[PDB]
Amino acid sequence: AAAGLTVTVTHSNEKHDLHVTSQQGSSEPVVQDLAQVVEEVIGVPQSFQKLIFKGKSLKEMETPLSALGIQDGCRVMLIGKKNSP
Amino acid sequence: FLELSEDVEEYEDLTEIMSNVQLNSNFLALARELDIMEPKVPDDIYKTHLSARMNLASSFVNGFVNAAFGQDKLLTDDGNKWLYKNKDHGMLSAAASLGMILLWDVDGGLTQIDKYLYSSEDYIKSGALLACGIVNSGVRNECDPALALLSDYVLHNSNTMRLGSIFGLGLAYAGSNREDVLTLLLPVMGDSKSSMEVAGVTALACGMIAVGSCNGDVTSTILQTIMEKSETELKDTYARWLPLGLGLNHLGKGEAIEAILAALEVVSEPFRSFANTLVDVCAYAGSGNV
Repeated sequence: AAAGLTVTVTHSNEKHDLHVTSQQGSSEPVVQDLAQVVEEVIGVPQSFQKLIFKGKSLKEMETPLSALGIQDGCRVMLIGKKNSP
Repeated sequence: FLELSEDVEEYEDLTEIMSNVQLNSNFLALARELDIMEPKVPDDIYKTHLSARMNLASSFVNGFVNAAFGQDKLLTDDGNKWLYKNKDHGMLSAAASLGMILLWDVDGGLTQIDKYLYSSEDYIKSGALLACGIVNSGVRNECDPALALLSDYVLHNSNTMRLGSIFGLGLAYAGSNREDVLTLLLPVMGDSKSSMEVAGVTALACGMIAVGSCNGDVTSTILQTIMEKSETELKDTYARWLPLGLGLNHLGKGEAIEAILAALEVVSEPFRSFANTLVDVCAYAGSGNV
């Protein structure tokens, strides 16, 4: 029952076409799931990481981006510094 | 930017090359091929073989030389030390100069300005936000990071922070003619708490965004803001940006300017005689009207 969706994450001249799916019991991928994937791939904390989609700011952690308008072929911008604790 | 549908063939490449995404990569590649990449120091430009404002000018010319490159350690490694050593009002311009170095470099510029975004001084924060707008200026982006990045600062109460965000959005959406950007910045134009020069900068941003578009609501907001502002405080030294926005919005059109000047005829002579002439010449630019 994986709700797969394709997003093009771009940051620091580095781009990935991630097929991410909802994991934390949600019917659609959400900000929590995307933040978890970003933290697993890189490790930027949710406090200072900046995800940008269509010029819309990501401030609410519970806002579903699938409802906000992410579809296949959409691209998002990742802003932050890769932290290696 | 031409806004079209994906039904056309190879639409992704067409919108990318229209967005100038590969502009920066090609420009750096050719600069390296010419070997013209080395950051030229402002000092050996000055030929010093034989002060706060002078150091500021040195930082500005360094940014001018290294513009669109993004390769300058002078404001990257010890940049925080340089701005800390800098005095008074120049930290905003130093950070904007760093954004000038990083212009058209979306990915690299945003990461190297993210650290300076959380700076302590209001001038450094505003300069960082203006640096972001310079970085995204000219080059178009699919997700348009500038709009989301400038979220609280677009109408932020602090004058300097609002000024940096507004100028950044103006440089970014310059020629985009984006309805969302216009519908978000024109209400900022309608703010009364902002200073006279802040209102002028909002008009400048609106004019450069809606240049050559004859945006009626932008013009109505410009005229309404001029009317609401009292004439005595209008005509001092800074209302000269409102006619500039009008001229940009009606750039290269002509003829219809009679309606704008007739509406503006209510203004007193000292500023009306300046504003109507400015909007007229900007609208009739490139025509040879003897």
